[PDB]
Amino acid sequence: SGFRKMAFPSGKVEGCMVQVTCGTTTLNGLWLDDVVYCPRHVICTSEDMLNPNYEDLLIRKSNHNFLVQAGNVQLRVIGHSMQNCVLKLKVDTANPKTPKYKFVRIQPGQTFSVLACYNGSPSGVYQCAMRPNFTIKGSFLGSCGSVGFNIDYDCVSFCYMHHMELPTGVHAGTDLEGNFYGPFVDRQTAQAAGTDTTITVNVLAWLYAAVINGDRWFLNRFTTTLNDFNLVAMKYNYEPLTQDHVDILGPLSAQTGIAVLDMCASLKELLQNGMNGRTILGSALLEDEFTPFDVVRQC
Amino acid sequence: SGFRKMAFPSGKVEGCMVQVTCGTTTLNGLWLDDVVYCPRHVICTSEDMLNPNYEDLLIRKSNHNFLVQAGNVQLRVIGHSMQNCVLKLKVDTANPKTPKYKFVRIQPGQTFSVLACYNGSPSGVYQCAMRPNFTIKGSFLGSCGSVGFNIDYDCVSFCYMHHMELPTGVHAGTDLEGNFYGPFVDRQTAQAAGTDTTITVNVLAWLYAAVINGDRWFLNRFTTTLNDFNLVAMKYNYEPLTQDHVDILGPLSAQTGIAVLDMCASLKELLQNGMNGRTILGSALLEDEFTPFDVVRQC
Repeated sequence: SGFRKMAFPSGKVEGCMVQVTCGTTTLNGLWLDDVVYCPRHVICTSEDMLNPNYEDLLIRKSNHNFLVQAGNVQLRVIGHSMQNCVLKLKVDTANPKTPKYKFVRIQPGQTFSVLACYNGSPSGVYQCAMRPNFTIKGSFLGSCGSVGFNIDYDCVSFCYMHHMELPTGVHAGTDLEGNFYGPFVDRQTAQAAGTDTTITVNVLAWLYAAVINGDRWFLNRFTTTLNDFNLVAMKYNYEPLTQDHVDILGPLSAQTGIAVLDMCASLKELLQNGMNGRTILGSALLEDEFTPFDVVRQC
Repeated sequence: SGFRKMAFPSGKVEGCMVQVTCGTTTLNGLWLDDVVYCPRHVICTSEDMLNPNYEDLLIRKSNHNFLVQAGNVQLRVIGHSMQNCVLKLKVDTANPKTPKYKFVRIQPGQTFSVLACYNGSPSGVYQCAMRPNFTIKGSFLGSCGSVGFNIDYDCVSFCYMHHMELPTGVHAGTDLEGNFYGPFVDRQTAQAAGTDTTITVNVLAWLYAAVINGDRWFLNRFTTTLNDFNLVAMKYNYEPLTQDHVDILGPLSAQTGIAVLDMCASLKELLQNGMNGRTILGSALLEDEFTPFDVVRQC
């Protein structure tokens, strides 16, 4: 048994990381087939980032201003294109190591693995969640262009590319078509994230993992209703729970013998009373970075 | 910025995972050069595990009783050997994907990444620490033979192979020469782990990471002495801090402008007063699964 925050194996993604320099700026790129993908602000200096006109800045660049390096080997660029906030460098060479892949736009509250990279080389892997306010609480040191992914069977679902640190120290980025998650733009300006609310369906699934693993102290004699739970939920900045969410927890309810609303009531009491210095699954707070699918696949 | 629990990239290890069946028992093996390494209790049934005579059980096996499968391809075994608690299956084929590697016996309190595997295929990666009592708090579902590793440059330092779950639900295993960490044996019996004490040098380094990342509330007006800290440490089941440990934190002291003993006193006050419902680096407890080297390499 046991329950750890688990990343996907990263080998299929390592073989796709390249380095992209343009001017004095260098960052990570994703080489899939004959296209390298990277943050378009690779064409910006620091002062550029204050207020960039990407079209105007990009017009001043030709194919040969982009230096794409894959390991010690070097790629030739026969075309560049801006798609939203990503630059797409068309190269002459298919990446031999291209895995099966899809581009996916995930939903707030879903999880994925990040291969943090520096100058095109892999440095680390960790598992994180897209917050409800479309930020990531990450470790991004240089790391721009690192990508997030899920892995279904033999196929890599790329869902995130890192672009920036907000003045508030959390991180924002795009899907692999270049559209930011949330209301953020690739400009060094004050931008607000909305209120960082807790992913209720994830906490519940994690409480199930707890039960599956023998941590049962938090289970209480009460029950509750969806409405009355949400009334408590919104008072604690918890995402509202819907009936789709209840449906998603179904397998976990079947395994443990505990109905979703009973668990809901145990969570209510937890929120209203605290944890009394007691831990759950070795944690002193409620964890919301496991989806129901994560718990199932792990357990 | 930001601070996440980071695993090493696992691609170099994925290409080494194979499946080893002998009788009805199947588990993970590590294929390096022309040797497959795996837990010797792959030769045991469940009832065998109650009290196995490994020599006697192994004598009843020839090379052809071992079914080593690497992906969909199949290896031929031209020799088997018991080295302590690991079986070493000599095969006819060098693993083409063999990275540069070393076998290392790590020390209590050091950290490494685990590629949890099932039937020879990679399922996940996470970062963990060898506890002071030589157990691992892991997620081992089937996972026997999964290995732990660090990665220095281009070279994989293999340091751990999983063998068993203790009745207490924590995990024990061996180095890659077959010697268990701790006093555990590969037998399904009651075995005790000693008291699980906290890795003091790791907590301190994590408090430095906190400071580096702007979490500073816990810094106090006090200071203390090594002896008087250890007096507090041993009362809270914290590993004694030595002068080697103080020396290891040196770079972190240089970066932050905070001397080790001042941080020691902030940690004292934390231990004696609690956290007052306040978090550090997004955690409500003191984390001891980052070494000083981890903090440095990340930060």
